[PDB]
This record gives sequence, structure tokens and C-alpha cells, in this order.
Amino acid sequence: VTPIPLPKIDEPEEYNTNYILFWNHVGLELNRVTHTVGGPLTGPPLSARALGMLHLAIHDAYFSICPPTDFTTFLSPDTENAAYRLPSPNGANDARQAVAGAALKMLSSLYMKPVEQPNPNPGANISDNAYAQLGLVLDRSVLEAPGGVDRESASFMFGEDVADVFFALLNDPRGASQEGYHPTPGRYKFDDEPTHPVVLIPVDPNNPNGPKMPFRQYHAPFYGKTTKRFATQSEHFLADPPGLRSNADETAEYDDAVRVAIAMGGAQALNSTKRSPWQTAQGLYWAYDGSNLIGTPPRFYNQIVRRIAVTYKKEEDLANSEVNNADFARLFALVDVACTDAGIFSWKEKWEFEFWRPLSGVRDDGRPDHGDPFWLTLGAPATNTNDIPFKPPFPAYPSGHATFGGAVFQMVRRYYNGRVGTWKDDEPDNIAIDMMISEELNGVNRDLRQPYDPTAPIEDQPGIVRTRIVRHFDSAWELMFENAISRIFLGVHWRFDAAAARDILIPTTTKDVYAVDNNGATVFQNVEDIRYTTRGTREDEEGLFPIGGVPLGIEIADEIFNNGLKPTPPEIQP
Ligand code: VO4
Repeated sequence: VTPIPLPKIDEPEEYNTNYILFWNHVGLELNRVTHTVGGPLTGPPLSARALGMLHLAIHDAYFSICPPTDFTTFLSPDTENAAYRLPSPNGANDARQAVAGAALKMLSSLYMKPVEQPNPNPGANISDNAYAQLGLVLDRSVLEAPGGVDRESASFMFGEDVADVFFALLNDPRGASQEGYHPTPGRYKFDDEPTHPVVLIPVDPNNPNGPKMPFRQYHAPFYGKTTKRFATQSEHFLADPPGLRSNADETAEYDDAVRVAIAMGGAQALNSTKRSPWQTAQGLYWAYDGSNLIGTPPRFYNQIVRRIAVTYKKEEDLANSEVNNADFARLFALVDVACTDAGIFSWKEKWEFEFWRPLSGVRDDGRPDHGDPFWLTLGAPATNTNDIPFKPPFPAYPSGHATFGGAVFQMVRRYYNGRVGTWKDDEPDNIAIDMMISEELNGVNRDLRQPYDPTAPIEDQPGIVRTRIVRHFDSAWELMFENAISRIFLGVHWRFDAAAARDILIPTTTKDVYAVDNNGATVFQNVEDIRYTTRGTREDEEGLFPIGGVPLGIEIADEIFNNGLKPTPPEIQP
């Protein structure tokens, strides 16, 4: 089978000499490959779940062999419930091999063609080529693993046993099913986006050349409400979005959000677009909208965390240092589990409210002086394809990017506080990173002029190459903020999808109306001054709740961290 030529990753080759980072890398490679071939575990929420499961398995295998002192394994060897019972080592003491067995078994269980009968519905739409391409990745990873892989060792066998428990417990086979779901048209309501109202896909994935059939995608409408949570200790809720329920009277906020959406998120050439060239770059930088050779946001978030992990490591040797191994195993488990639960709660709230995307909101507004029936957004980029930009197939409120980012970066901030600097947990840190390149703007990936060719390196395919932009950031607080506002620049999210407008924008004397500069561009608050303090009401619940994705992710990370990475009590699972 012709292996797909993958473009080079911008990262020091030394990172992969550490076996914890190496297995994270294999996970990221499978993420970008399934999104290129249309294999299993695609989309933002399930792709995050895959990495959370990989890192829990790695975490409990490693720490069972090299017992920690500050915390314990996620699961326990002494639990009464067989489902949450961790296997015992019994003499196995090679952590490298135990981690290899756990990582390999988990990734194989997740990406293998379902031989266990359960294929219909759950994955009855994935070609054999997809499975074969992912298999090649798994096969060569065995040969590239630092220190090699000994499948015959007891430690390796133990790790496999560890992955089995986690796989049985947390795998959600029908997680992304949409069967039975249909939008309900109306003001503020999500429906198929007007530039991609229907797509034509093969009737048989094994014959991608016709016949095709009409398909309308609704991404994981039942997941958030039915799936098992990983480590959260309660259910998380957001305030009703402007225009709906208890906040249906918040019309000045809504109308101004419509204004900001047009100015900041329109197509490049529209006379109404006020976004600057730099802001367009900040918008594309954080995309990772499930594109060919790129994958989803959790992939990028891990790429950033690898850099942070290595930049702030306690010891200089990446290959043979149990201190570095332990630090990385713990960090990635915390970050990826937080990313998984953020995906769950952002999806639960997305489909609870079914709030429409800005493209439809602006076009269908209905008022002659507020909407633009012909507006076009910069959009989510269809990188490495000759397709046009699109609107992700799921509700707007809250933003998945914003929630993932709040969780991932608040976790990094809780983990490194007192080690890299000192700050109050709800205030800006000093976790700086440099030489950070996004694959959306690396001087290699591009917008093609003809269909993508999976047998040729991307460099040999005609298109407009994305400018290479090397960035430096001063804090994880900045990372969290830019990640969220990037979606406003693409025009795929409303301001309140990221956070309360009051917390991120500059106020004017007019309530709910914010500042714009000379060229009518929105002015944001300096990162150092931002505090996510504005909360709102819910019609069905008493109390004040966070507004938008960032504050939601932040609360998810704090809860998990504060409870020391402990399973969600079986009592409160759906
Ligand atoms: O991923 V959004 O939900 O920020 O499109």
C-alpha cells in the first residue's frame, strides 16, 4: 500500500528520544493521518478522547512500576469494582516496556478495523485504505521507539493489561452518532451552513469514484449528554447565550456581536472587513480544523505542550532520566484528560443550546440595517485541499477551541505554578515559549489548485503556500486568549462563544457596545489585564454561570487538578 508522505514536523529531533514524548508523537501522527484518510476518531471531541485514553494508560503503567509520592495512579489495584481495577505488576519492572505495551495496545484498540463484530453504524463508513494507512503508522512506530520494543517481556504484557482496562472502561464506540438528529429551523438556531448545505460522499468508501449520495453532517449531537466523563467531579454549565432563554432580553449585546462579527470575521476582500493582516494570521494560526495532514486542535495543543514540557524540564537528559519521564507522564495525563472532559462539556452545551453560527446569523438576521444576506466569512481553512473555507458542522456556543484551550492551558498553569514563576491561579503566568510554528502557517502546507494527491509529498503539489510565521508567546494566559479570539477573526464564532465580551473587549459609555479603532476594527483588552469574571444566568438553574468557552475550560481544569486526577464517581455518570 502506498504510504502517505507526511510533511516534516517543526520540532527538535531530540524530543523523541524520550519514550513518553515518543508515544505522544505516535498519537499525534495517528490524529493527522485519520483526518487525511477519513478513519476512526475524527472530529474535535473524539480526537481529544483518544489522547486522554492513551495518556491515562501510559500514566498508570509507568506509575505502577515507578510509584509516585505526591499522588497515586488514576485507577487502583485494590478497588472492589472490577471495571476500575488496575492490574498488578508482580515483578514486572521495566517502565519503558510497560509504557510501550500500554501505548501500543491502546492505540491499536482505537485505530484497528473492528474485528470484534461491532463495526456496523459505529464505523460502517471507513474504507479499508484508511485502516491500512493507520496500520503502517503503528507498525513503523514499533521500529522507531527509543530503546526498542520487546513484546515478549512481562513489563510489556503488563502495560497491555493496563490499556485493556482503560479501553473497556472509557471507549465510546458510538460517541459521534447523529442518527435521529435533525435541526429545528428558527431564529438563533443551528442548521446546515449556506456554503456547504449538503456534501456528496461515496455510497461505498471503498470506491471513492461514484456513485455519491447527499449527506448532511451534524457532529456528535448526543455525545456530551450520554458519554462517560473522565475526571470531572460534577457537571458543568454555562450561562444562556445572548438572545436565548433567561438572556433573550440581552439584545444590545447580540446586535453588537453581529456588528463585530462582520467587521472582524469577513472574507478578506469584502469592503466591510476591518481585520488587519496580523489578525488574519492569528486566526489561521490556531485553526487545525480537521484538515489533511494536519488533524484537529488537540493535536496542536499537544505540540505546544511538548515544547513547554521540554523547555521547563528539571534535567538536561531527555533519554535516560526518570525525573523527566515522570514529569512528562504526569503532565500529559493531566492535560489530555482535561482536554477530553472539555470536549465533553463544550459538546454538551453546544447541542443543548443549538446556537447558530455567525454566517447564518448575519445572513438570516432579517433586519435591513443589521444583517447582510450575502456575507461570507474568512472561515475555517480547508488546508491541503482545493475546497473552499467552511463553517464547522456543529453549534456555535460555546467554542470548542476556546474550551479546549482554557482547560489545556489552565492545567499547564496549575502544574507549573511555583516552578517557573509564581502567580495567583486566576492571574497571568510567565510560561514563555519561542520558536512556535503552527502547521497552518509553516511555509509548507498550502491551499491547492487541484485535489490533494495522497501519493505525493505536499511540496510537489501546486497551490498557494502558507506563509511561515515563527511566534513567541509570553505566557500560557496569552496562549489561552489568542487561541480563543482566533475564531472571531475567522468569523466562525461570536465573541461570547469565547468569553464574556465584558472580559475581553474595551468598553464605551454605551452598555454592551464596545470600542473600535480608526478603521472600525474591534479593540481587545491587553492580555495582562484580562480576568474572566463576568458570569450570567440560566433559565433552568439558579446561580450565576460562566459565559463562553475559556471560563468553562478553566473551571474544568481546576476541578480535575484540585481533585488530583481521580475518576468521575460512577454515581454521577449519565
Ligand atoms: O471549534 V469552534 O467550536 O471554536 O468552531
